Amino acid sequence: MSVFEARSSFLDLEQCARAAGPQRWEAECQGVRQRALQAAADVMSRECGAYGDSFFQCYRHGFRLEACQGEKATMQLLRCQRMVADRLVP
Amino acid sequence: MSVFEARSSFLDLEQCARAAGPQRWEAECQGVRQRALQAAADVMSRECGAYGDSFFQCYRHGFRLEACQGEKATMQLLRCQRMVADRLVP
Amino acid sequence: SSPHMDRLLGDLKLLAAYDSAAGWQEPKAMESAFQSLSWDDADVLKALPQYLNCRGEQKRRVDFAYAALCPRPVDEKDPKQTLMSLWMKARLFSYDQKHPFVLSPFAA
Amino acid sequence: SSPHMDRLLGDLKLLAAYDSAAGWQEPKAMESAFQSLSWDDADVLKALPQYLNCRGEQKRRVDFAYAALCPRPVDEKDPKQTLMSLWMKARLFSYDQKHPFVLSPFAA
Amino acid sequence: VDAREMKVDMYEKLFKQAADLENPCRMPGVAYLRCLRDTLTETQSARRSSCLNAFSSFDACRTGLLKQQSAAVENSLVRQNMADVRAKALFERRAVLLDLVEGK
Amino acid sequence: VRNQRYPASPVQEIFLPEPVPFVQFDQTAPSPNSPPAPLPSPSLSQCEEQKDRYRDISSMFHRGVAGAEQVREAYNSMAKCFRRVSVAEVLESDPAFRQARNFTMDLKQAEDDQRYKQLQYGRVPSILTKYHL
Amino acid sequence: AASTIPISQWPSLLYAPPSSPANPAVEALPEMQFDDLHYPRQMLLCRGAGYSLEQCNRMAQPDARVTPENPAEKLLKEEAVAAIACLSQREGGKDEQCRYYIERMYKLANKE
Amino acid sequence: SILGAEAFPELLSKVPLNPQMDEDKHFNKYKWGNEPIPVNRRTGSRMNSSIYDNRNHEAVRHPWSTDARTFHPNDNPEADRINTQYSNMVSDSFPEGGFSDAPRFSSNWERLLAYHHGLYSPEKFNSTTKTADEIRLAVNDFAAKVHADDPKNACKYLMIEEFKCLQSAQARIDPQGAATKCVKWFNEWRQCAWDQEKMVKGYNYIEDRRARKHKPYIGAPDLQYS
Repeated sequence: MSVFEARSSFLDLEQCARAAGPQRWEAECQGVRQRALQAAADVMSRECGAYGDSFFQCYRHGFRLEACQGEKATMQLLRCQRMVADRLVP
Repeated sequence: MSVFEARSSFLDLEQCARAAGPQRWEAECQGVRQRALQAAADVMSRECGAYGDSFFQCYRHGFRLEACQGEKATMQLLRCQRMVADRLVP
Repeated sequence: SSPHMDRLLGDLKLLAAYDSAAGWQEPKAMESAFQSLSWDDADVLKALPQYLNCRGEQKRRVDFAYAALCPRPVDEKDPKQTLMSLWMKARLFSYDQKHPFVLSPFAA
Repeated sequence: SSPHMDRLLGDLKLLAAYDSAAGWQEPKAMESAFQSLSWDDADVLKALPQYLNCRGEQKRRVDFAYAALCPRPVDEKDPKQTLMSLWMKARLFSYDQKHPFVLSPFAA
Repeated sequence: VDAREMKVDMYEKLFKQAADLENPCRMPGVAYLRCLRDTLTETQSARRSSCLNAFSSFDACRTGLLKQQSAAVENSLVRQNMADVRAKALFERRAVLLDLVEGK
Repeated sequence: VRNQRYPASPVQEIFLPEPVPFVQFDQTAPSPNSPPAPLPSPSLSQCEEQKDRYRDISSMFHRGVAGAEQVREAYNSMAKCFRRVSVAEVLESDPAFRQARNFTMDLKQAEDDQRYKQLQYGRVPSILTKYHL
Repeated sequence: AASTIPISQWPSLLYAPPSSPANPAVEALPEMQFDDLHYPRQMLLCRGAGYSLEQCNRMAQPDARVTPENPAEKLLKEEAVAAIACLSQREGGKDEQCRYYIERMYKLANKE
Repeated sequence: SILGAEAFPELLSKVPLNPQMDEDKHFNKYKWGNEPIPVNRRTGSRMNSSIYDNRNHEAVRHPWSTDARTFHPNDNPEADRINTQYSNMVSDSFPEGGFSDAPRFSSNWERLLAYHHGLYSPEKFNSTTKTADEIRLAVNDFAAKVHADDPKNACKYLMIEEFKCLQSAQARIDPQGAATKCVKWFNEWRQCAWDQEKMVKGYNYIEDRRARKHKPYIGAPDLQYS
């Protein structure tokens, strides 16, 4: 749920994957995978929830507001998600 | 592509065939076979391309030219191919 | 690299555009919106007949999410509206059956 | 000892003879040419229905080779011409599916 | 818009005088300028979407020509230098053979 | 900037007003009584100018003189071309669409059917079921 | 009867040739094409995109802009296959042994 | 092991590839026999043609030694020329195998100098005639390229026609002879260019009033022309 915990989750995932192998990883390492994805998802929602709520609001108001003009409402969210991923998975 | 390379290709082919055996050669020795055939084909095209182009030209002109009269246009090409094979494969 | 997210946001933008163009009486714009609505998605196409026959908790989850995003009841007579609703529901069904939804605020 | 090459060259010679006899108005010669055109080749006979149902890269290769050797479009109404075209194409298809063609000058 | 038309006409005249029908880049260039003629009464932002399909082929053919020129220069230089070195060696061989030659 | 629906509004609005449009189909043309013919099934033979053009424009954006709009357009055309073949595979393989592909029906049957009686929206349950009463 | 065609009339001779027992499709003679620049152009474009010779040779494909295929090969398929069977069995149709199939094909194609 | 067993069905079945082969091998499958193409039409050298040249009907002089026996066109052809295809017509004006005036250079610098001074192109000297199929392919490619260059051009087909005529007249090997045939279409293209420019840029002139004797006779009709 924290960035540290998610990083440790992904390290668990990668080391258990190197243990298992390229052939049986999806079979053997499902629980660690789900835990890692859930932690990364918590991190993503925490760090990108403002932009998601803003997109939701613009969608309710039909993108008629000032902050909805252009494409920033979408690009901000995508940039937050890309940054979070680049920070977590590699 | 050169005669030396094609000869070495055929020697690789023959020695790997003696290694494999008469039963599994076609299964085990496909890549070497293709390499050998491609090198022999390069040699054949290089040494017999003039005669093939001459036959092509005669065919375009319906064998109406002086050099197309008779069967030399074909026998020269077949002799070149036979000589190339006798020089390469044995 | 984010196809699910991208197509989701595009669908939402096109729904908003359809509603706006209907309010402003613009058949050209709203037909453009209908045509631009990601009908060429193999995943959603495959999940459509699965959604049409699902039942119980998964169906209730997808209905809850669709009523969140689009609570207005479409006219039973307008097939374009019906079809866009079906497409969005199939998309949500695909996302849920890949990674289920967690809709409660209480969670850990 | 070189049956494929021999029959190829024979077919080409017979095509040239057919064209010459057609230009010179010689039914006897051109019917002799048609009859002498290697119709008894089991490989080409087997590859005929394969060519008639092939599609894509192989078909484009064989079409390219046939347009190289014989770019003139035969009359859609003359079945002898149609059949000789089909036979030559089947021969080229057999040769290609045995050893594929490499038509580009750039190669290594 | 009139001056835009004039600029595109100048481009087309210049490029058609420069590149003949045997040139490979002629068709892409003419296509790109025809798209510009189609999209004169527009902004660059709207024009890019429409002219991209021709500009891609044009830029490709262009860079191909540039690479051809560079490779030609390099190969000609190499061939020239090899020939000159061979000629020099032949000259020295002639010199030693003239030192060895015998008679009157 | 507005283009008025009724430039002679105190005269034109009363007689001959504009109606509400109809977007399900043109309504000014005859109705087809046969479905569309099955188009030729696609493959990756046909993504030539999409793949190479997307590669071109991405290489140029990597230089920087291209832009991002261009990348989006090219990538989306290429992905459409791939989605053609993916959709063809889905339709031909997945059995639920085998009935849908060979769907045939006529306007007479459409007018003679009686399912329109059952098109009424249901009713939301009572809020006391939340407390189980 | 067959009079000489002067040199000024050869351009018309190429696209409206005289009658033969084996004529071509005069309506399709403007459609016969075979590009000698196909592969060079392809190579130039790919090298401008930035590939190496091996990548270009792997990506190379033969020209689709060639002479169209005879529609008889798709319309008279079974008749042609039967005729070829008859020829393979009867030695090329010597002394009128494939006349049945050939006449059926001719009628189907010509219609009086 | 015999060489080329399956490769001579023309020999096994007595099929002649041409009436010359028929006459030679005595197959006698050509009902109309064979009139042999004489040697002066089968081969020869380029010659001068115009009557306003002093060395007319004389072989072209080159820096290299060349046989001076000329190709003689068919000036008194027979009435019946049963084969009126391009294959048989081209033999009346050019040799199918090309001219016999080609060089074998002992060195590369002679070749360079001849080209530099305008006395050699392999296109011209080491080459055969073009076949009708080749001519048609070239013409159709040029027409496609021109249509892509501009569809809305009136000189399009005129340019295409001069290209067609050059190809048919074998301009690779007789450029001066072909230009003599094709400059008419070049002139027509030259006219069409101005005719198009004057329509694009509206160019006109003040026409004078009608002449008193515009009509030769009162009872004659004055057909109106734009």
